[PDB]
Amino acid sequence: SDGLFDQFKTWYEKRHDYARDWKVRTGGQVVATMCTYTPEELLIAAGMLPVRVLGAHEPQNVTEPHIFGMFCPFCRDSLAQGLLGRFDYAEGVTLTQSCIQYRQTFGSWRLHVPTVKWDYYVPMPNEVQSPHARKAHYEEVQAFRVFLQTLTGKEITDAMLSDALAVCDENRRLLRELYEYRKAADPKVTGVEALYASLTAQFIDKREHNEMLKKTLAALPNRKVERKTGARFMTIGSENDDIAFMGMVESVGATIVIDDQCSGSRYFWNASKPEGDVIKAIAERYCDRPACPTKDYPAHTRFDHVLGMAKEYNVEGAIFLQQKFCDPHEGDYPDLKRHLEENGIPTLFLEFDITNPIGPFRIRIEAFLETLSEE
Amino acid sequence: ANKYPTEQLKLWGKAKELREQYYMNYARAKEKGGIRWSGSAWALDAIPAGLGEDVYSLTGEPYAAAVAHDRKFAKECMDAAEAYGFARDLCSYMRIYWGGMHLNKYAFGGEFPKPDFVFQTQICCSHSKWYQHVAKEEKIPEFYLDVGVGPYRDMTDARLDYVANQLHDGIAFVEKASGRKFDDELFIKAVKNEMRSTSRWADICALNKVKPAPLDEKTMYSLYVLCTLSKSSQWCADFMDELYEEVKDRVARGIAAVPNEAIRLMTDTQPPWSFLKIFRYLETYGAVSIGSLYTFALEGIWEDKPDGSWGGRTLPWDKGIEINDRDTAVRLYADWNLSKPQWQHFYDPTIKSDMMLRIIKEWQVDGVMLHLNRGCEGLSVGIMENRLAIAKSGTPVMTFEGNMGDEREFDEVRTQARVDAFMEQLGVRRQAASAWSH
Ligand SMILES: CC(C)(COP(=O)(O)OP(=O)(O)OC[C@H]1O[C@@H](n2cnc3c(N)ncnc32)[C@H](O)[C@@H]1OP(=O)(O)O)[C@@H](O)C(=O)NCCC(=O)NCCSC(=O)c1ccccc1
Ligand code: SF4
Repeated sequence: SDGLFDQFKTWYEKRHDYARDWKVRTGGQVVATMCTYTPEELLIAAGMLPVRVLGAHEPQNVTEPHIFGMFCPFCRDSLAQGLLGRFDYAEGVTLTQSCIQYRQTFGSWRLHVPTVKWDYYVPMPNEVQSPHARKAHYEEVQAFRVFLQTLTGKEITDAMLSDALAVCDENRRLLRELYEYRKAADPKVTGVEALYASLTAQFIDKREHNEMLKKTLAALPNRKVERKTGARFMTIGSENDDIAFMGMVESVGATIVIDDQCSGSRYFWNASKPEGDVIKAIAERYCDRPACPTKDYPAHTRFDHVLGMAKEYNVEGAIFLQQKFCDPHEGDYPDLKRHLEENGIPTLFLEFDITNPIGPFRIRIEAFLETLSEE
Repeated sequence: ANKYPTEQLKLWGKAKELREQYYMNYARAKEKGGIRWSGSAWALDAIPAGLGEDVYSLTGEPYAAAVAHDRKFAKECMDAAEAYGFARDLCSYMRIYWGGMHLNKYAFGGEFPKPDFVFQTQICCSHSKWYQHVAKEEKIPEFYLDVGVGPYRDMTDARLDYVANQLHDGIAFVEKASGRKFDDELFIKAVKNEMRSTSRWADICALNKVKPAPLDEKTMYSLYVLCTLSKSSQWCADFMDELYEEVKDRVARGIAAVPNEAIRLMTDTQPPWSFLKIFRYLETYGAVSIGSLYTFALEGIWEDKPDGSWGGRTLPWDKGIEINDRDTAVRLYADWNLSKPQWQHFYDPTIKSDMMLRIIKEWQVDGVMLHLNRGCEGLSVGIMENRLAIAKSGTPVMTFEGNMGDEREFDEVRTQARVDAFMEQLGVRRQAASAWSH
């Protein structure tokens, strides 16, 4: 309608065009990134454009020789994008350790995408709850910095790292400000619009993306809302990047007012702490971030984070979107469901392949909406 | 069929009895005020051993495999876990273990015994989730060692620091949870015994390189399992030495596990129980499985020997390295475990591919049968890149799908037909090669 979020929608639809033109404009390298734990500040400080690999949500038959079909649709969809040449402009590829299934995407990509010139695996600690994890991750981040300085031949100074962290933290703060509008009774930002913003943050130059977020927030105070809010939903899952599916959800008489997913809140939630040692500031920002299920032990801190978000954004119903075969989220799901339901939030469970016909999902969401309207 | 002498393993009965005693000791732990704990076969079990000689583990994956042998009980356990609400495509050992806990039934009789604490290693994602649910249902303390520091070959001081410092937290944890004072002498003894048993298991496996193979992998499943029960115990280390003497005597005497041996096979991950009968059928072709990276290195610890071959890792006291104090023992113990071959593919599948190609060479393997194991994400990640690397090398290789713990996902009929087709393929290849070289 008013088209306020059209720049984010263009960036998402035309992400590869954007990357190629960025290389023309800057002379810089592009790095395909995997998992939201990638320490992007280092890549930015090294003069590089980080672009998060995402799937295309279309039929594909190139990954069967590389990844066995017992593994999730996302790790296979992502790998196909590399094999099909759609990230051929990316010189680098990098993964920061998390879910073990995702590590296959990285391993097959670096071995079989012939445009890869360098790769790096960051073994970020999984046990962020350990008193030793932040020292261990400090040294991983410093070692990646040394790798990147050696690779480019250019010293990556503390000043360059601080300026990059400042851009990333500004992006995180602006995304949090954008999210704040979703708490209102009639949100000036829909779930789809929020997702266009939060997803493109992961493959657009953060300086350019911040400028667009600032323009967007400058408009929001005076933005007219025409649509009815309907039921207040939360979406929960691992990546959850099928924006078309989210648009179906919001067309049934609902608004997604908050999420727990790596296309959204779990990517950006916290900015780093003020801190004079920039490597510590960066490494700890990631250790302190709301945890992937894989990194959430011995305590399930995720359960309090998800319920807290649900309460803070006045959620009426929570929708679990699950990738087939997704072990980390499958391991949390039964008790996280219970935690929400015991605290007054009914839930719906939906399970996804690489592609699925949307009609059966719409019928289920419409039925869920009915449950909300009773009691 | 008359090519080689054969003989049944004489220590068979003792291997069986040691395993039975392990499970019975866990169930009877409290009769004399012992300690019980649970965790993976990959848990660093010398740390709980510092709390006394009456500290009994139940390792989760071998226990679940023992339930899986009882198809009916395993189905009941998985049905209970599904009723709770867990997805059926989660790790089949984890689902079996959960269901047996909810049913409150031990596979060896009696209630499911309550552990005093969880002590776990985390490298597979399901390693945390498995015992998070257990510790919550049992209301017990829980500790997790994060060993995700990347390939052993890339190890740094800081990476080893992270694991060693966590182990010191683990010592404090087990003291708190048990109420006992940790004893450096018992701990160091347990570290040394774990180094002995895991290196000696590797030495035993390395005897299988000769023709005829003295062991078959079906027989080895009753032998490699001891280190998955309590690799840090004296009984396990002493049995591995005894076992090595017997296998050395088999090699000296030209004893074959399979008397008509003509074809040597290598497998990969843990198979379903129903496959064992296929090994027996394979023997009518003269095919013997000599092993797998799984049997050799789920617990076996290896090094490069002076001739470039793969053998048991040298014990530090045979290298002039003393172990006389807790801090030295902790760091050496972390380093020993980080070298485990079966942890490397969690980071880089090509490390496992190279390991499989080296086993094919050194154990003189004619053909490879890969289990695409839908029941275990942790040991299946990278499996198709491993198949590709073996395919390129020119060694015959086939796959079959299964699930080690849930036979709903294993097709006995189709798998046996695929394995028979493979035997035909190996024959055809032999005829062609002979025709080319006359
Ligand atoms: C006890 C079982 C369970 C059964 O085994 P079986 O032996 O097959 O069955 P039986 O007990 O009934 O014995 C009868 C058989 O004995 C044979 N025989 C007779 N005389 C001799 C002789 N003198 N010598 C040799 N053999 C002799 C006789 O031929 C007969 O067999 P046949 O009918 O002819 O074919 C044993 O295989 C075992 O412990 N497996 C290990 C499973 C486990 O717990 N694994 C660890 C999971 S950890 C993991 O996965 C993981 C960990 C961490 C991370 C990730 C993953
Ligand atoms: S998936 Fe395999 S490696 Fe992971 S807990 Fe289960 S048995 Fe262990």
